[PDB]
Amino acid sequence: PSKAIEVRDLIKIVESRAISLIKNWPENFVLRGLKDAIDAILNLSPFSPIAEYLSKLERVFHLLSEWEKLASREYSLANEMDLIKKKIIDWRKFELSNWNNLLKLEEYKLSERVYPRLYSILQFIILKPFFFTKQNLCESASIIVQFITDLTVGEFQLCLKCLLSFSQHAASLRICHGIDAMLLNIYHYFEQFLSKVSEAIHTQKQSLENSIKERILLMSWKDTNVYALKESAKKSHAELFKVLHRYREVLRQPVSSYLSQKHDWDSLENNSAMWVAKKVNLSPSYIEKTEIMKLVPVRFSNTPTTLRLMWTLFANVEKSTFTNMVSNLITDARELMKLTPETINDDNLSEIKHLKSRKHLLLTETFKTLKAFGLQYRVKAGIEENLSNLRNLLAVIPTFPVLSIEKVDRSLMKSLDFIPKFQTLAGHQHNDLVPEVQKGVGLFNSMLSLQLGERAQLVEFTNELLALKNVYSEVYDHDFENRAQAVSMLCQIYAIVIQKHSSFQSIGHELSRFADLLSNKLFPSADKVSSIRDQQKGINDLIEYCRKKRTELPELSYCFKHLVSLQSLKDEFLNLMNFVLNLFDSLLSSIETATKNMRTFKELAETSSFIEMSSCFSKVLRAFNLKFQSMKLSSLKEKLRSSSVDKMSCQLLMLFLPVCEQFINLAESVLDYFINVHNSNLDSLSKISTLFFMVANN
Repeated sequence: PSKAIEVRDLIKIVESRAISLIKNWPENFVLRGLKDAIDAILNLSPFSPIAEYLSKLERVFHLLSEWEKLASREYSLANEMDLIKKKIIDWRKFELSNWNNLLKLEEYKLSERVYPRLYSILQFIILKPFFFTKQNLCESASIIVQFITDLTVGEFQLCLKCLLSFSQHAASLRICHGIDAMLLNIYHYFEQFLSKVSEAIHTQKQSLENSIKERILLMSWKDTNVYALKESAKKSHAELFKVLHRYREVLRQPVSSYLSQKHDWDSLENNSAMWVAKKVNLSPSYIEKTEIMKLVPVRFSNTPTTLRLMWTLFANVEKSTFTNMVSNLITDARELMKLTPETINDDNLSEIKHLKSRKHLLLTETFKTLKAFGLQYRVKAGIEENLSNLRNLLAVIPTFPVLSIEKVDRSLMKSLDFIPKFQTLAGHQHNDLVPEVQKGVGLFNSMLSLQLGERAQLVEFTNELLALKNVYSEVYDHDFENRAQAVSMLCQIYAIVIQKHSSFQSIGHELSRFADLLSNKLFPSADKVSSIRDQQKGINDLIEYCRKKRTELPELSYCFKHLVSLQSLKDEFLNLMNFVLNLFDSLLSSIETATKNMRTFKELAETSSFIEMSSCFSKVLRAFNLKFQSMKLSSLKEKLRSSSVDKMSCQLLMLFLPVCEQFINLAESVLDYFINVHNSNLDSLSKISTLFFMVANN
């Protein structure tokens, strides 16, 4: 790449030798021609066009072949023509090496033309928000219009990634409220099944790889024909142009053409225990062995039985069933599809009669029991919002802040991908034995409405659990390390200036070793307090050593640097115990709400037709952790401005964080059980809906 300057330098040296040889010899043929050829070389500073300097070197090679083989048998050396021939042979080798992979050029040209359109589109869409809910549905329709409008595979993955990237880049922008959740649902449903388009692009790239291996294996070792390698060159250029048209046709299979799918069949961490009671080693030393931190009875008084009870709260929370019924229904639907798998006349004698009887009975019973037992009929005002208004419906998927939740998100993405076609499959139940397919679109909209209500309830429960997690995880020089980090940047700059010498940098490098402590001056975010005091002692010792550095070395700009661096070197106890009892009461309210509603959705789940189990599940999603967090933030604002009585303060504060952690651990056991049941129910509902749509088709 940059060796073209060296090639021009060798051309200049050889042309200097030849001009010295021909400067006094009169032939009127070699001198001015070779001088003009080298000046055409010397003016040439083109790089990216590899054939530009190669064509300049080719004209110079023609003039030098003239100047060498024509005259000046005593003066011209003619070996430089062979050296330039070897150079052009290496240039052809580099051209063939560039011909080993060349799709990236027009691929980057296409991606450059693509992402600027998406850039201007999101620029309009966000300068709307830069310089509401109806506007959100309007932007949802506009986003669907753009997703249909920018139909370009390859840049389609770049487009879903750009949706995620714009949502991330605008996620810190406070000019919107729920657009992050909207773009989350948008990129999620956008990433429903795009791996099919990815494999299609992979197959197109593999076919183009075979065609290019053909077009480049046809580029063979010429290794001759200096005046006539242009035949093989033009052959490769024509093969490149034809394969460029061929790859344009191969990529011309659209993503709107690839916007289809199919549905034939589908398939679908109960309790986690983890005690952090020993995770402190001082509060565990207290568990291994103070009046101030143990002064009065707060009526809990028994930690070991409570840890066994938290283990039992992890254990007995195993008590999905709708997912079990939907899985049984999917197995029976596969059996009914295999029930008419026999021949034409032989099956329709007796057995396909019973098979079609079971099929039409499953269709009519699906309609009647969908009207009866949950996802009820005789309601279609929400199918206008959900089955219809699908842009505004995908906007209306209220996403949570974000494993099993991610599995449920992918399941909802592919399920909404199917439900858009299934709502579009309204009007085909006459073969299923007419308007019952539109009724099934409405019942799927109702079941998805129940699912989205449970999803917003999961968002609420996840917000309560994240507040509890921040409370349990809320456990001197905080933000005093800002000047430390600035000095660390200055220390890295000083190490770079030590590298910028042109004999003494090793002391700077040792000072860069001192900058390791400056690296330690960004590090930690008991004996860590001693580590912080040691970092401050090293800071003082280095401020001395910076004076020692710029004193011993001249280091004048560094002396001004160290000058600016050394410049920039710069009662409520029993009330809290009653507040601890009241925060235990508010946490007991949280736990009693979650646990009672979970027992109602667990043991008495049978007294439901997809409703009362779901009602107790949303009631457990209405766990009163925000009241727990209310009393906890009350005691937190209490202890925050409060004075430090070390006979009560630090280890018991760490333990109150860890008692909240153990409560959150049993909560996360029950929550992972519920999230597993919810993800399983959503996925088995999607699989049963795929089987029901297959029964509706046949």
